[PDB]
Amino acid sequence: MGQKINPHGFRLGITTEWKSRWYADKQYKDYVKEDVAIRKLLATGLERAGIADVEIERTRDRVRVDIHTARPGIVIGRRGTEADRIRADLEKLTGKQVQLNILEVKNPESQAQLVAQGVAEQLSNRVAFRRAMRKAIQSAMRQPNVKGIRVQCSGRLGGAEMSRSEFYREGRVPLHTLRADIDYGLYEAKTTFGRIGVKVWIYKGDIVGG
Amino acid sequence: QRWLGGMLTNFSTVHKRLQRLKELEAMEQTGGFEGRTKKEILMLTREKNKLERSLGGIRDMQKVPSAVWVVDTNKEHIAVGEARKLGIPVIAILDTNCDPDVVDYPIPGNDDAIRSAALLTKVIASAVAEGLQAR
Amino acid sequence: RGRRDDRGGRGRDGGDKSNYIERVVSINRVSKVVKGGRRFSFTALVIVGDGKGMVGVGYGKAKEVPAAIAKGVEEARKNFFRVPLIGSTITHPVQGEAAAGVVMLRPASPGTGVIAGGAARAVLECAGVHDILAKSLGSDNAINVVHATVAALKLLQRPEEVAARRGLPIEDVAPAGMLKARRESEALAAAAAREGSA
RNA sequence: CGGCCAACUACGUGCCAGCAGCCGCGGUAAUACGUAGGGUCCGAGCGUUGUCCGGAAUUACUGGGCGUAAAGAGCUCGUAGGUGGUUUGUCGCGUUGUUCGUGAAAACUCACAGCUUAACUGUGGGCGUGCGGGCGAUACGGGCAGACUAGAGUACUGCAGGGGAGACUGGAAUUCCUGGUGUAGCGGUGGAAUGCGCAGAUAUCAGGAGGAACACCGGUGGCGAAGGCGGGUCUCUGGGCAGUAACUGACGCUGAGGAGCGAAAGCGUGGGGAGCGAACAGGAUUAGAUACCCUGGUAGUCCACGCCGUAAACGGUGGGUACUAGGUGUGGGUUUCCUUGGGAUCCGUGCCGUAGCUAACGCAUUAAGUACCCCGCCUGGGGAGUACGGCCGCAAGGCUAAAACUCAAAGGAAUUGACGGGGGCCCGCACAAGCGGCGGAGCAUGUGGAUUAAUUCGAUGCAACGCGAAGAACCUUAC
RNA sequence: AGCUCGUGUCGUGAGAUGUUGGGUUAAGUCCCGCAACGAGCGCAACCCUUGUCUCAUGUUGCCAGCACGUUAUGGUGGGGACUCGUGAGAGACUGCCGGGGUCAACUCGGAGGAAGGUGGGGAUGACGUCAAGUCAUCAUGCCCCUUAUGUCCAGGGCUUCACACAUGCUACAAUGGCCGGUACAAAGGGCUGCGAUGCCGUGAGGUGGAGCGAAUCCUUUCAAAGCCGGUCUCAGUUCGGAUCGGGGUCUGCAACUCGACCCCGUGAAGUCGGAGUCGCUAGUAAUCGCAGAUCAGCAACGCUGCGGUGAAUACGUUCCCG
Repeated sequence: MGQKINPHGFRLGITTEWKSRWYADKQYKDYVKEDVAIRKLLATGLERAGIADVEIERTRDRVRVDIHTARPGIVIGRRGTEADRIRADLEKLTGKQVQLNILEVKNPESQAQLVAQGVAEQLSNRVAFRRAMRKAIQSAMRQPNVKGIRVQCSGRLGGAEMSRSEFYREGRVPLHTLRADIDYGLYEAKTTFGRIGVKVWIYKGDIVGG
Repeated sequence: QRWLGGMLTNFSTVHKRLQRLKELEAMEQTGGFEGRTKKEILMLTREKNKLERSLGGIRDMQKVPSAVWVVDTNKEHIAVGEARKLGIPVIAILDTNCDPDVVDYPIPGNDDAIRSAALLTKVIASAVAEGLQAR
Repeated sequence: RGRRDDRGGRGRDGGDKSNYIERVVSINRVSKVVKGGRRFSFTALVIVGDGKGMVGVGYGKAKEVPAAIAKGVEEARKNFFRVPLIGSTITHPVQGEAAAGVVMLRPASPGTGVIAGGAARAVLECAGVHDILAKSLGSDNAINVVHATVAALKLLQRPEEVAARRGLPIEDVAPAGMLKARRESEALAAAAAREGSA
């Protein structure tokens, strides 16, 4: 319908960096398999925690798993108790040893992934969806330094039978411009009536910064 | 040059064009011309060209005025209806084909002659300067 | 208009002066056919006013319901309208017409209550009246009966204004019962006002 | 316990069983069906059905309407009726003031008393909106008796006009006829064919007959009450307008029923019959034309004498009257000024435009504006301007005019779209200009269908069918 | 090439206006007007590749000027000159001149230049449509199975066939077939992989392992159509290869149902294809080979790419289609 390519996959050569970074000849399928099982292992407890980014640098078979989140304090509970448990399970599930770096984003409401987190987690929690979005925004519109936003919500909105898509915005979000620095995040709400897939575009600025 | 529809009733939008015109002239005293692409420089030459050639008085206004002086109530009908709508009194020149009920404090006369019209402009401009002297 | 009860840890709800009385009369989704389907928008007929007897009439167009209500609030805010009274009644029987809206607004003795249909009941409950007797003849609508009621309140005038138009010393303009009601209403204005000063 | 309309959740059946006052709820996640919890509203009751008033300004006296929504008789003349300019007098019938009589009791309303309270009952007022008698008033309506000239009508001087009827006559054109000249086609169409020709057509020239219609002037123009009216001339006759004010002195307006006029088609009797032409043939088109298009063609169209009475008889706007900014055309006529030009005026007919009005479009001194007088007419859509009955008619039919029943609408104006074998302007291998193919042959793949124990499952206009498969011997793999 | 919004105005209202008008554009591109003034998502631009040059640049790549090879060639000492490889940079902007333009946008010609006017091609799909597709990629609400609708294995099927459609490939021959000689690519692929010289076969291939995780080694120094020569003489043929028989090789536990390839024979339809219909406007069409992914093997004539040789025509919007 809207045949819109994932813009983090449309600027992954130009502005947005890769999330996983190594070099691999004849070891690549194994590094893919470990990358997948690591991201499944970091889905659940960190999606409780407020995860945004999961980068995996990979040096000579050590591993370096780095996570950008919005609360160092739920990811790091008691020191080593909440960190070294998921870290140690990453050390056992992989056949390797894990150096887990955990870091905070300076503003959670201007990460598109974290905006999709807070919006969809509100939308599972029986709030008004036009109020959620509309408050998804107002906040982020701001606050830093953030020249667009565009929120779309499809699915059983309000528990209705029809799957109505909604489309709210403010400012400038140019997708066809490649010097855009757009963050994109889709996260999917889980109501009892079903799943409300939320897409958030956030246009930070014109800046190439090449 | 041309009466833009909605200057008085809509001041909150046409004031933004003025601050953009200030940022344009303040980036003309800056001197950034060669560092940008010349299509953007000629485009800002069109923005300063049209926006300065068509907007000269509200450059000094800023302040949603208390009185409006109108030449030719017939042709500039938009200014007289907008000026009536806010409650601002209307001072005008009225030929034989102008409705005097829309103008509170008129000065009747021909507007087609540059001597007569321009002389009445001298009347009320000297009147405003006479207001400025004792203030 | 749902999910309004909320507590926010944000900057401000911006509650401030002019706590006026605001009534939303009707909302009908307004559709528009375009190429490939229908575009639903929303109209909210907003009545605002204070209990002195100043009335607004606003008409909100937006594709969200509280957005249309807020735009009707700002539009009636832009356009107020003074209604003359006697005590908390109306002066004299009028009929207003807004092109099909007929409304008869007749005064009554106090204590009777605002008897009117829901649009006229809205415009008169926001206003400074407490005891009048209206009826909405014709047009069976909300917009035309609100706008017809406001035209009916434009056909109102003071007893004093009438005396002034005719250059006659009051007494000589009213009859006497209504002058006595002026004495009653200004007397209770004096009692509640001087209880307001202390 | 959807919405109105105070009051919601689960289970059970999933276009069934049922619900419902209307809108409408039931197609395996119903707050609308059935049961449960729970809530709401009433309470010795609470729901249903029926009948009436209300809401219904929806028969509108108070208190509605008629350009297009239902609704202005086709148009006039006029009987009863309704309505009436200016002014003096008189009567006191309408109107009004006041007093008397009466409007039984009960009820109703106000106060009070009585029953433990209340309903209930009683006492005393008011109500009894009216009617009759006496006395008073005279502005307004009316009656009578008068007076007036602005409305109305008449006389006089002009003026414009397809107003009407009768009579006589004019030319161009079409058709036929006789006679020339003269040959093989003419006619007709989107393209053709029936058709007329080769026996002398069409073509052209001369003459003759006969009928009808009036080119140009001639149009947003004139006249008529409305239909309607244009070759000319003559005869008879109708209305209008202006000017003077000579006369009469309110004689005005409207008008239920009523009489008269009333396009076209049609009808009767008698004429006439060129062109056009229903019906009626043939031809063609087409699936099929009982149609459009073609060739022929009778009633009719024409005149005389009568019928009939209908129309988008339309300005979709009843008639009269007074008033309410203007601007510009054109038709008829009077006058002041420049000296035909301009002004002013009375009557007419158009275009634009304020105020005001209207649902909107629009109207807007030629009102759909502001008011008065009289008439017609409307009361949801169908059923139906139909039946029954009567009246008129030679007939066709017209006029007058229902009910059962049924529907939850049928309508008016404007808005956004889509659409058009509407208009304009544009583009694309869209056509044209080319080149190479597919459709026929053999095979390779995929699908339909039929098979099968199984032929796993998906994808069927463009946008499914060398597609999910970037690899079916076993594995894959679902059968 | 459009789709909207904010604020103002217009309207009782749905709504309008803006976004219509005059001109211009590949384009709501852009100017000039106009009760509108602005913004936003699109269009354009930013990015990749192709076209020219400059600077940097020397092995595994080039070889001019040098030296040495003799057999076989940059083969080897050597060299930055030419390529080429990949980094940075310049360069196309109606910038420069002539004419139309309302002295505005823009359009017709000229110069310079490798390139001229979005140079060529990509990547890039606005608001929405179609209850389009997919509960079999995955995720999933609800309903169903739980002694089977789970799961394990052998065998079979997904390949059946009187048919009908659809996309392709090989053809119907002389611009051709067959034999001999000979010249020129681009890109790619490679670990329990790619596998050379040599030897055994007619040939698939066998034996063997040089050498390479690869600008080096291997895919032969890479092609085929091309060119030179000979033969065939218009024919159901020296065209055409379907089919069928015999004989093999390789992969795999296993080629029966059901693999590909080679050898010998066999030698059918088919003589340019009815109505209809499809693709394509320049390195395009047409034709010629090459590589890749999937893969032990292959139904590959498929798909994705790479290069070779290379045309005709466009008068122009009447007609069909959007």
